[PDB]
Amino acid sequence: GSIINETADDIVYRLTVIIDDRYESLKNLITLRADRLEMIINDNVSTILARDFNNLTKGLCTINSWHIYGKDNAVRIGEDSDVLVTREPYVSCDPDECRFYALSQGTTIRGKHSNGTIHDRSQYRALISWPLSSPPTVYNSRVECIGWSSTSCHDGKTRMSICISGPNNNASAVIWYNRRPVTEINTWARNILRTQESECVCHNGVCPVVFTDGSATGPAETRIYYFKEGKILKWEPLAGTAKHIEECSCYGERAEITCTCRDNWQGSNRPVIRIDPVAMTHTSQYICSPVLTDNPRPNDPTVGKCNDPYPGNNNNGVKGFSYLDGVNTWLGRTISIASRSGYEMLKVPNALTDDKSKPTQGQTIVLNTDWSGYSGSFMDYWAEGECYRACFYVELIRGRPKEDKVWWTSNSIVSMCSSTEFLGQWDWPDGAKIEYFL
Amino acid sequence: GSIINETADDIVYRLTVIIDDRYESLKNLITLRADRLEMIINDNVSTILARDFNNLTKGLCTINSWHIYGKDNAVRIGEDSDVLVTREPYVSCDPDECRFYALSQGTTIRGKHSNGTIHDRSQYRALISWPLSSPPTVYNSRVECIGWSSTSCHDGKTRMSICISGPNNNASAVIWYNRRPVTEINTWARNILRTQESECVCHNGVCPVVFTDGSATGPAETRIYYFKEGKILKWEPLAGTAKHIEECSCYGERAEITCTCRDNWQGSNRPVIRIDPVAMTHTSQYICSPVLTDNPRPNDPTVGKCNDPYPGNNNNGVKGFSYLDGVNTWLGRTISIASRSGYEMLKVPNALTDDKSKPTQGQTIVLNTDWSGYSGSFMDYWAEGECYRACFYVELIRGRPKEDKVWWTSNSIVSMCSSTEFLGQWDWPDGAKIEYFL
Amino acid sequence: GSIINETADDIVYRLTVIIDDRYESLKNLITLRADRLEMIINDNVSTILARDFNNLTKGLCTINSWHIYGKDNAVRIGEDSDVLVTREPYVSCDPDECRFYALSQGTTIRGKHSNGTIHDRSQYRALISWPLSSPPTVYNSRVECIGWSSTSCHDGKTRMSICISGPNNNASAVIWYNRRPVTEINTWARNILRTQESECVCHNGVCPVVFTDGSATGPAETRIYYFKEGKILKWEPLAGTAKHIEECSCYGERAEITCTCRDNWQGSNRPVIRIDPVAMTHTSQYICSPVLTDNPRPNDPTVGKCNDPYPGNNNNGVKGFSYLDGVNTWLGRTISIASRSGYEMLKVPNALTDDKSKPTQGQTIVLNTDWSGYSGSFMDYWAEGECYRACFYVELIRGRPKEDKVWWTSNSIVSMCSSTEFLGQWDWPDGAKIEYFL
Amino acid sequence: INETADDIVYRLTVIIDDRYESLKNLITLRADRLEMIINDNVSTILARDFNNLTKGLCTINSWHIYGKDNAVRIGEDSDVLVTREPYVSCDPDECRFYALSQGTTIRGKHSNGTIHDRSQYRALISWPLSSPPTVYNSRVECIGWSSTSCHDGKTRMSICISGPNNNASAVIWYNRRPVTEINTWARNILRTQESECVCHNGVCPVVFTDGSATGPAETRIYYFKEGKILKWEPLAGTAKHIEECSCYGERAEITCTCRDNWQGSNRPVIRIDPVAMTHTSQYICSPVLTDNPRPNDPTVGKCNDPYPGNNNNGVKGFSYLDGVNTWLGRTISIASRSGYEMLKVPNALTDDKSKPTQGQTIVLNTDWSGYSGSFMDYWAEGECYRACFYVELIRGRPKEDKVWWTSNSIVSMCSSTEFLGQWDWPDGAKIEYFL
Ligand SMILES: *[C@@H]1O[C@H](CO)[C@@H](O[C@@H]2O[C@H](CO)[C@@H](O[C@@H]3O[C@H](CO[C@H]4O[C@H](CO[C@H]5O[C@H](CO)[C@@H](O)[C@H](O)[C@@H]5O)[C@@H](O)[C@H](O[C@H]5O[C@H](CO)[C@@H](O)[C@H](O)[C@@H]5O)[C@@H]4O)[C@@H](O)[C@H](O[C@H]4O[C@H](CO)[C@@H](O)[C@H](O)[C@@H]4O[C@H]4O[C@H](CO)[C@@H](O)[C@H](O)[C@@H]4O[C@H]4O[C@H](CO)[C@@H](O)[C@H](O)[C@@H]4O)[C@@H]3O)[C@H](O)[C@H]2NC(C)=O)[C@H](O)[C@H]1NC(C)=O
Ligand SMILES: *[C@@H]1O[C@H](CO)[C@@H](O[C@@H]2O[C@H](CO)[C@@H](O[C@@H]3O[C@H](CO[C@H]4O[C@H](CO[C@H]5O[C@H](CO)[C@@H](O)[C@H](O)[C@@H]5O)[C@@H](O)[C@H](O[C@H]5O[C@H](CO)[C@@H](O)[C@H](O)[C@@H]5O)[C@@H]4O)[C@@H](O)[C@H](O[C@H]4O[C@H](CO)[C@@H](O)[C@H](O)[C@@H]4O[C@H]4O[C@H](CO)[C@@H](O)[C@H](O)[C@@H]4O[C@H]4O[C@H](CO)[C@@H](O)[C@H](O)[C@@H]4O)[C@@H]3O)[C@H](O)[C@H]2NC(C)=O)[C@H](O)[C@H]1NC(C)=O
Ligand SMILES: *[C@@H]1O[C@H](CO)[C@@H](O[C@@H]2O[C@H](CO)[C@@H](O)[C@H](O)[C@H]2NC(C)=O)[C@H](O)[C@H]1NC(C)=O
Ligand SMILES: *[C@@H]1O[C@H](CO)[C@@H](O)[C@H](O)[C@H]1NC(C)=O
Ligand SMILES: *[C@@H]1O[C@H](CO)[C@@H](O)[C@H](O)[C@H]1NC(C)=O
Ligand SMILES: *[C@@H]1O[C@H](CO)[C@@H](O)[C@H](O)[C@H]1NC(C)=O
Ligand SMILES: *[C@@H]1O[C@H](CO)[C@@H](O)[C@H](O)[C@H]1NC(C)=O
Repeated sequence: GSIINETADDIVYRLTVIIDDRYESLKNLITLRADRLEMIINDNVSTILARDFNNLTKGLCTINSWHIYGKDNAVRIGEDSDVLVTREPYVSCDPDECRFYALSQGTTIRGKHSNGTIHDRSQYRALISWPLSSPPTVYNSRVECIGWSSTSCHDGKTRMSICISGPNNNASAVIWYNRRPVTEINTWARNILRTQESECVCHNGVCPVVFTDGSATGPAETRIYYFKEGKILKWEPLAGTAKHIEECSCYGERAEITCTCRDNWQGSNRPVIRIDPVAMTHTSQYICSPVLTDNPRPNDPTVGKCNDPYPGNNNNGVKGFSYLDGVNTWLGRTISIASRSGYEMLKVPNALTDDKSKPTQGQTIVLNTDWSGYSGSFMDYWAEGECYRACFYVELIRGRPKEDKVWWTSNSIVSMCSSTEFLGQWDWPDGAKIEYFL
Repeated sequence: GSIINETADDIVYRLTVIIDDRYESLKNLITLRADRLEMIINDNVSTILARDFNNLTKGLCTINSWHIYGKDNAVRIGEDSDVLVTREPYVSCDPDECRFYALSQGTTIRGKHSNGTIHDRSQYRALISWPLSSPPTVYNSRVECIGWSSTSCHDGKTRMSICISGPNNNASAVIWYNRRPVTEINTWARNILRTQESECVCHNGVCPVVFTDGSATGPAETRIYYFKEGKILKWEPLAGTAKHIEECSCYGERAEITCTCRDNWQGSNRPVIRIDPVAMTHTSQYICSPVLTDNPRPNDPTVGKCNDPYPGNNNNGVKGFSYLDGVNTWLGRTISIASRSGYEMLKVPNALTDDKSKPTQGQTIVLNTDWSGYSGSFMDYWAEGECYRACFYVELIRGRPKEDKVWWTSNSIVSMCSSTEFLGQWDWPDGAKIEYFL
Repeated sequence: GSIINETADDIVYRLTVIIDDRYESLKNLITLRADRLEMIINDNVSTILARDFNNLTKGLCTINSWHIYGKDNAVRIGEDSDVLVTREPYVSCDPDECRFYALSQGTTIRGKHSNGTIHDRSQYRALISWPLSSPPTVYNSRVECIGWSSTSCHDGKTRMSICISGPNNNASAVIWYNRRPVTEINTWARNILRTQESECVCHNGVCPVVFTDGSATGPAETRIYYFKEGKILKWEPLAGTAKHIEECSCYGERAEITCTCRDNWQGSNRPVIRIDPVAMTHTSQYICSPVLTDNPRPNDPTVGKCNDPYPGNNNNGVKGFSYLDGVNTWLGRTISIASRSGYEMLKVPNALTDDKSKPTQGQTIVLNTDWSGYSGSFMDYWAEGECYRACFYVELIRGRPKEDKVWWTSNSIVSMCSSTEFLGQWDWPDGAKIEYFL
Repeated sequence: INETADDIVYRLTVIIDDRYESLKNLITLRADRLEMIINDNVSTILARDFNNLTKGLCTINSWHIYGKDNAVRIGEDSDVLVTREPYVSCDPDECRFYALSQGTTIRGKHSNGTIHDRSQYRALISWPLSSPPTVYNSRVECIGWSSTSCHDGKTRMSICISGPNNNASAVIWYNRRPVTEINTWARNILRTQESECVCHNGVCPVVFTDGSATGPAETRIYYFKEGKILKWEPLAGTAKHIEECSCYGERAEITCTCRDNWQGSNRPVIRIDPVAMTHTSQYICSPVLTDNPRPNDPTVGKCNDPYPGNNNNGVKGFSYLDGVNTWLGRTISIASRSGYEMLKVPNALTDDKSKPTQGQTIVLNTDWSGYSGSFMDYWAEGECYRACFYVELIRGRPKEDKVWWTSNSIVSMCSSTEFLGQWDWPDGAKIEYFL
């Protein structure tokens, strides 16, 4: 109703939206910068801290040949050195180190007490680990726990070891997490509770393990306890078509835990355990491949068996392993179908599934003239790269019953990892002259 | 008045309004993020530092059996390895590590100096500790202190070690804390200053310790010292009904320390110093039970003495322990009454307070055809869970006096912890074969 | 518009401008301090670890005298103690620590399996590091990797080890990065694949290694592989006017790596490999100087040869080294022109480039009446200062073939670094008396 | 309006300035705050400073046991190294025994003839308190037959003189890396402390001699820091001859107790201000003579010249020289290296007629002693530095000649504020057992 009063409503409104935008610009920008810093700190502060469980994300690498990881020469050195009488060993890793493991027998090899160390079980045996390619010396070995029946594995945070000790009929296991005990299972069938004698594998903190309690030469009760933080999460009686289970050797990839055991009853074809470390579920069967990997065994047939035991040889065998990855599939055996000597790695594609598969390639590890034993799986789960480098060890057993002109029984170790190249093979024996030992 | 000069006034007023208004909304905001950024920065920096004093917040776990914990097989290994001569062993945990302790006699077992290692006090002895279930060796054994009587514990922040050294009549204690010497305490009765010979116990930095200076059998001058940071907060003469005290085996539940000690003056019924480390006070009595846990000892009566001494066998004893916790009460003793051999643990509800209390459970540890020795209390005040798993070591004695064919005395160690399960029992001998040393 | 329009209009304007100048002045500030922080934050965060690839950014320190650094006296301790039988040693530094390295023979000097350690290659040899100046004991010596020829270097981030193993006709290199295998490489001329047997040298992540495969008595196939993070970036075949290459000893001045090798065919002067590690290329020749530094060799002439072997001595030589840095050029060689005997250093201004060059200074390390052997070079790449300190080692072989008294071959180690002052000189014999070994 | 408009633009400007100003200031004064804060809190994540001797001695009313190896005893059946000239140095986290290695075990045939001092096969080693010097525990710092080693609170300085009599050098190490190297200045067994040195705000004085064991010689005080020669002095004061100093710090002063090898049988004494980097010398005045061999104690001793008796001989020893809190150490015998003892001698350094007012037997006169030297754990908790020392127990030769070697073991004590009862601390080797 007059300019003198509408220009005043004009000078105000025209200066508001200025203020109102500038403020909005300052307002929102102070927000974004302060939201920037709050996230910076948080991350940089998270990063000052650490660790998580490991997940079986990657798959195996292509196996074209095997290369040498480690060797302890144990027996050689401790003809003149305080080196522990062990047997039944295996390799395992932690985020930032891999170490040997074995069941110490309580004496040094020269020690007199090393007499009669061929007995598997007593109050003097103990899961110890020690630095890769060092011996089980008196001064360098770390006792992980007491007894004569072990497994161990890291879950990505810390490690879990399980020792079984006791008389034949009254045995327990203790599950150490983070180096303290947590759980003790008691024998259920009271006839030599036993387990893996090689590393276990964990997906997101779940580490299953395979026990057997019962006849070594008949039906037994095997169980697939799933472990997290040493506590028991669940157990399943064994199911599937494996008819006996002993001394499994295990690996994992693409969130599946495949274990490759010994049939000590009628088997000469190895049983196999498939495990889902999430559902906490398992199936089982035997390697199909006609190519018999136990020990002793009949001679390779043309065609084998998937869901029954390969007959011929009963009440015996050796701990062995495989990597069953389709065609990238390699199996491991003694060379002999009689005794514990020689070792090879056979590419036998589709071994798990194909009851007529045969070898396309190989590599000798030990000649069929030098002595050997047990052998199992592991991988550097914390290695770099995009694939899991398949690796195995083999136990080279000197002493009774084979070279019985010494009174002891101990061993040494050889371990190897996959190569994607095709490498010249050597052979790898214990290296010790038994006669030096008299 | 005008409506120009007065309109000016107006346009400035109205604009002034929102300018302040936008000033303060922007004001208030920096303030807010500033304060919000300052809150994260020190919440974050806090997490990066600090570590606190252990408080005995927990009661004890149900004891239903005992699982093997540690073993060293020392005498077995030391038959052919640089293992130290020792005796008076025990265990004590840190926040990050359980270890074995002993009095070293500054010689290896196969060492000529092993000769006359039966003696108890010498210029050459010392408190060593080592990785659990290793043997005490020259190369891995850490000396905490020089002396011939010892205790150690961890305040939850650092560790205290007490050693005593000297001629019977001139002994003095040195108190180490953080690995450095702190307090010294001279003999008061001029006759062998002594202490627990097994690990002490802490609550809020207060670590009590039972001390003794006088006759092996008289009256003696036992005192309770209340330490913290290796410094003396207080000490008090011994009160209560205890005729005599030595070598207490302590342990901590819900803000209270119970030490079962050794009675030489008459003891086959042990005394029990009970301490409160907040009030800083104690109270001694006896175990009422007719299950006499001292050696040598009379056979067992049907009813025993509740707070006096029943002679029986007289003037000699043995170090030793129990766990006193109503129905969940456990005490151990050598099988034998003659001598330091065999060891059992026995479940005796309310044994301290009931003079007719009888055994309701057992677990042989060492049979009565192998040797044993001193025996003791410790716990991992650091594990996780709702309660403390009771643990004890048993000392396993070889050489003099009971095996005189040899010129020396050493020992191994064994230790069990409790279990919530009824685990089957094994025995646990040292292993050693004397004839191998001859 | 009108008269009042153009007045209000000029109140909006003058007040917009002002507000804007203030908005910009405020925006600009809030921005800056936001930026100030993050930057400060990131930096001050980053300081809470870090680790960059090493860069050869310094020349050599002026060498006026050599001074002592390490010695293990290994053999002397070994007389009575579990030391390992070894040879082919070296020294190499991590950013925080420098270790002696060598190849175990899988046995102790006092062990019976020292019988026959004259042999260069078996299934029982391992690369090893251990504490600088202490001895290669079973207990302190950590296997880097498994092989019978090797090398090792650290990029300032982590460390690369390379072990070659297998039969003569089928050997295989494993490359280790940060303590796990990265890559293998099969033999190419199938004649004892072999490499440096002293440390390698990184520049900004590229660590070149020189390998040989083929004749040792005639003309061979030699390659310079270039590793980063244990992965192969490239491999150049040998080039320029060197004719045979063995046992190269390298160092790094300003972004060059100069490696002095050994002509084991017709060579009695030493080949040289100047590598450009950025362009990942090389070039090669012999040292021009008449001061021949092979072994065995001819007496020295007035004039040597820049570009062919010096003839006169055939199918043999020694590992050794030089530092060629202009007038700051020093050489090492045995004093015996016939045998692995004694060791001296001679300053020879421009040894490499002027075939008339003689000594203008010297120093003795091992008198001629003391055995020596393989020499090699290293520098602690991570010392504070303006230049690198040239260091070297002299393996000192004992036993066969030169002392058949014993059945065995081993070594001890001495090692000097350079000094800008002219210091007195001492002799650094092995130390051992073989008599004792008899 | 053509002036009234000005006034409106003008007035709201001032108000916006008043507002902009306020904002700019609070922002500034709030960002700073956070720049400080973080930077401060960030330094709390990092670490160590140079040690200053800011404290005084504790009151010695007796000495308590600290550590003991049992080296000869254990190393009867154990791969223990032959040593001698031991000592003890603390780092801010551990106290380690140090000695001179001889490059063989004690049952190695190689011990034959290890009596000798200087040989290519010697290094300064070190190992963990009360443990013995073993093959697999003994880490090495440098190489040579003469040494001193001390931490400035940031890190360690080991030192080793190697070489022939007439051409020796000292290589000084800083943080485990050779930094400097010095050469003989009178080419005659260049040598130093044989015990631990002592730092103050990272200057670390070391005492050296090069010259005659048997006459006027060239003794020098080098002033170190991070392994560098800031300065060096020649001897001053009234000490006619210095060897084998045993040094200790308190209240920003380093005090050393050395050995006159030439004519003295009272111990000479270097006092060093580490800051002004300047010193003097004299002798302990006390007629409680302290060296060995030594003449029988007189009534009065000498302050500023050697006490006559026994030329051309000595043993390395130490003392705490702190007014009425002075305590002298010495062998019991005047003749050999046997028994060892502590005596309280109010004002030994200044009072030329001071005699005991108390004392403690460390080692019986029927047992071997040897070298002894001052150390102190400058990184203890408290308001005072606990006076500590070690004694070398020499077994073997020359006094025990039915073996062929010369090893030692260690004993070490620290001061107490209590009057603690006493014991004796022998090596414990039974010589017979070797034969
Ligand atoms: C696999 O391993 C498992 C797990 O361990 C094995 O099972 C274990 O077997 C052992 C060995 O027997 C058991 O330890 C024994 O414990 C018993 C206590 O249990 C009994 O008593 C309880 C109730 O007592 C009351 O009974 C009634 C009313 O209830 C009444 O009449 C009376 O008032 C009394 O108070 C019962 O709860 C218990 O029954 C349960 O447990 C049974 C298993 O034992 C089971 O079978 C039942 O079905 C039921 O579930 C049972 O009846 C102790 O008797 C015994 O301890 C004594 O004996 C040992 C060995 O001889 C000796 O070393 C001990 O010192 C002790 O005896 C001394 O003290 C007494 C008091 O002073 C005295 O009376 C004795 O004469 C003796 O004195 C002598 O010795 C000492 C020193 O040596 C000397 O001072 C004296 O002067 C004199 O010389 C055992 O400790 C475990 O409990 C048991 N574990 C479990 C969970 O079952 C299993 O067998 C294994 N399988 C294989 C294949 O091996
Ligand atoms: C305390 O310790 C200190 C520090 O170590 C001791 O001092 C050190 O002691 C040693 C011994 O002297 C010295 O090393 C020797 O140095 C000589 C070279 O130095 C001399 O020559 C320099 C160059 O002069 C010549 O060339 C130019 C012309 O181009 C010109 O200068 C002149 O015309 C002349 O022609 C001189 O600058 C230098 O003089 C300076 O130094 C003197 C001190 O060194 C000083 O007195 C002077 O005043 C001046 O300041 C000096 O004269 C090295 O060449 C010599 O090495 C040769 O000799 C031995 C054999 O015993 C052997 O180790 C070497 O292999 C070498 O001999 C062979 O090489 C030649 C080339 O092929 C050949 O010609 C020889 O015939 C011989 O070849 C034969 O023998 C070898 C051996 O195996 C065999 O393989 C062949 O096949 C063939 O059979 C020494 O390395 C240090 O330099 C010196 N250090 C310092 C800093 O002083 C001190 O003594 C100690 N104190 C005591 C008393 O203990
Ligand atoms: C040494 O020099 C090279 C470049 O000549 C550096 O390589 C760089 O690595 C850092 C990693 O963050 C980055 O700046 C670049 O990715 C690389 N090259 C550049 C500068 O473009 C190497 O890191 C240098 N190292 C040191 C410690 O000086
Ligand atoms: C801090 O975090 C930011 C964003 O998450 C990132 O750019 C940077 O890597 C971190 N700075 C470090 C690790 O210093
Ligand atoms: C840092 O602080 C914020 C707020 O105080 C908190 O929510 C966050 O969890 C902290 N970061 C870590 C990694 O603990
Ligand atoms: C943080 O980085 C800033 C960037 O200028 C610098 O002043 C300082 O060195 C660092 N402060 C701390 C205490 O780390
Ligand atoms: C860093 O945070 C601490 C801990 O609350 C505080 O006391 C201190 O004042 C902060 N820094 C500064 C110098 O303000």
